[PDB]
Amino acid sequence: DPAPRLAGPPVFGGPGNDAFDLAPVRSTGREMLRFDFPGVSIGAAHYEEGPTGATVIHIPAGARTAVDARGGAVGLSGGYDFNHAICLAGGAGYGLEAGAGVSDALLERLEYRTGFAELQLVSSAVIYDFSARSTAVYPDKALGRAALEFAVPGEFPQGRAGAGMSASAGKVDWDRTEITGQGAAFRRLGDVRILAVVVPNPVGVIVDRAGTVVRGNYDAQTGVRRHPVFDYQEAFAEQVPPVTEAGAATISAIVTNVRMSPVELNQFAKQVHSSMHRGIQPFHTDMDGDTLFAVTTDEIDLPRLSVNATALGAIASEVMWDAVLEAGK
Amino acid sequence: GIAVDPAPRLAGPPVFGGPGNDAFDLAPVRSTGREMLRFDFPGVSIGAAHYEEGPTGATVIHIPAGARTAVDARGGAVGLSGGYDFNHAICLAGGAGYGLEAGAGVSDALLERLEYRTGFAELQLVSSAVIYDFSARSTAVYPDKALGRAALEFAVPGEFPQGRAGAGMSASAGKVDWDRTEITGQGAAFRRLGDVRILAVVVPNPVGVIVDRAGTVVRGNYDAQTGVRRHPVFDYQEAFAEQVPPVTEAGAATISAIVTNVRMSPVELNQFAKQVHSSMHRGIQPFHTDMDGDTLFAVTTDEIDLPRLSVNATALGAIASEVMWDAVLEAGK
Ligand code: NA
Ligand code: NA
Ligand code: NA
Repeated sequence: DPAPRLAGPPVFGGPGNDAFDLAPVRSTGREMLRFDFPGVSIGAAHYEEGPTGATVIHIPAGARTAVDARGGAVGLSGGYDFNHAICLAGGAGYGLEAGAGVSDALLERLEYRTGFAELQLVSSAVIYDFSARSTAVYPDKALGRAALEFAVPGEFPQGRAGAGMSASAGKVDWDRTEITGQGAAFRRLGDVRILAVVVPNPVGVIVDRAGTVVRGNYDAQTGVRRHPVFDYQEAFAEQVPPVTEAGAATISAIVTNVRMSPVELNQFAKQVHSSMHRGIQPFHTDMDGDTLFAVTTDEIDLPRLSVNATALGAIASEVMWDAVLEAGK
Repeated sequence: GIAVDPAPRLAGPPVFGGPGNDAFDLAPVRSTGREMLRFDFPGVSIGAAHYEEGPTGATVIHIPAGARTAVDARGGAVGLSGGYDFNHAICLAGGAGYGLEAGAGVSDALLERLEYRTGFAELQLVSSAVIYDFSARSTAVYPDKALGRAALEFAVPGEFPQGRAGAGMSASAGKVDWDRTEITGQGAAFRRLGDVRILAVVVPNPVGVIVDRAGTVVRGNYDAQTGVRRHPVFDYQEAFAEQVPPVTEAGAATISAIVTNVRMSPVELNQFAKQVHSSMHRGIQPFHTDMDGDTLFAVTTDEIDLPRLSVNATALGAIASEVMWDAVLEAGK
């Protein structure tokens, strides 16, 4: 095990946002991760009517960011090299609207100042979560605003919370797809802080450090999860078309306090994002919209090629794997 | 054959401390601009809406079939949402990053039109790009969901409102010194050659100036003390010669689309996009600077085949480059 969480087949023709007086709910998930990271707040809100949600990482001072987008199905807004917030949401491309709610709320907080240096920058990424439920409800401006309003320092709701409400893994065949969640992990090493946040909605499965498939591609007929490569290789061996459902992505953030140059931060982002092919397999496929944000608060100076980015990247890769395993738990 | 008005239209300094959207009962206005371009391209509609209280607006290109797209983004200040390789609409808007919300209004309206079908193949894909237009007016009003929805609702086949209309309402050029910045507009141009159709749409909000085919600066960097415009390079070279810091204001971009009916592979379409986008350094100078958020969408409706390197993309790119220069001059007229 763990116990199966099959998504089950969606019921088509379900209601959308116009059918409801949508009430934002503060997401608490299955448990709260507590950590110490001054200047970073996290909020998560959902609509039970979906169920679908949004998770917002708010860094009020603004933070330098690198964006690494992979796959054929990325859903991204802004992708800025400097952000006051990162907004992760369900609802496919429709859920990018949640980031507009964050942006608008930040503008209002700044008393509608619009000097170029005062622009409030929100980058948003989405997962397609419509197959995992029987409604067309999407995260909207009101839900992004709610997630920001619910944001507090040093807390993250694990599991079915915010953007993770209806995330799912293992999409060779929808009959074997399982609900994941969102996950976070945190490490402090001296003054160095690393926070990983992930919403895995992959076509692939979640894999632990022993190589065990722990979430996704669960066959009710056998009681066992299978690495998708075994399904693909048997399709090719039998000379029949392989199958896989569209509507997949993993959207993620690494937040650190270590000062990194733009080149270091971008190389760091690419290394950490590639590392996730250990815990999610396959990963970075044409079916996926994989988007990682690497964010630094530029607080700590560590003592032409960067050993510091490489070493920090290796550690952050482990924090991110732990976050993926929390999402699949 | 575009007769650009020599008369200055300096933006002037803003009055700031201006209020935001909810301070107003905002009614979308259908933008008519100074003149309507009429063109024959079935399957392509354009809508333009503005708020007088900005003034600011959005321009939406609606292609209900969906169309293969290449995005070419240059500079350090791009404001882009979606950037999809297949789009049902392109939304160009003011309001800097806040104006990307207009595209959410278009997306939501299209989802409602599809009766909330959400199959992956049924997703309604809208790519949005923005200009910073807050220095050209006082209010913090931005294109919002309602304005994007209005622009989509106002979309008319085969028409485009030239000038101060939609996203072009508060576009401006020539930002070495804001005292010399002039209002531009939005512009479009269209050519048919045999069965080939090319539509260019542009919203030039550049740090640079608009330049005609004779090399004359026709919009931006107008010095009211001398009654003439000149190329920004004169300002930059004088700064370096005097050993003082150069100056240039932030908040600049040119956002554009080239729509054609010629079938092109993804590789051809991306190469075509890069060629046409680079070509715009002829009509906008400087261009593709770190101060700019330049974003071009190259869209094909994949209707006609022309009879490893693409002569067709190169030839079509050369002609589209001229259509785009005409569109830039319509914006500056
Ligand atoms: Na200001
Ligand atoms: Na459907
Ligand atoms: Na077509």
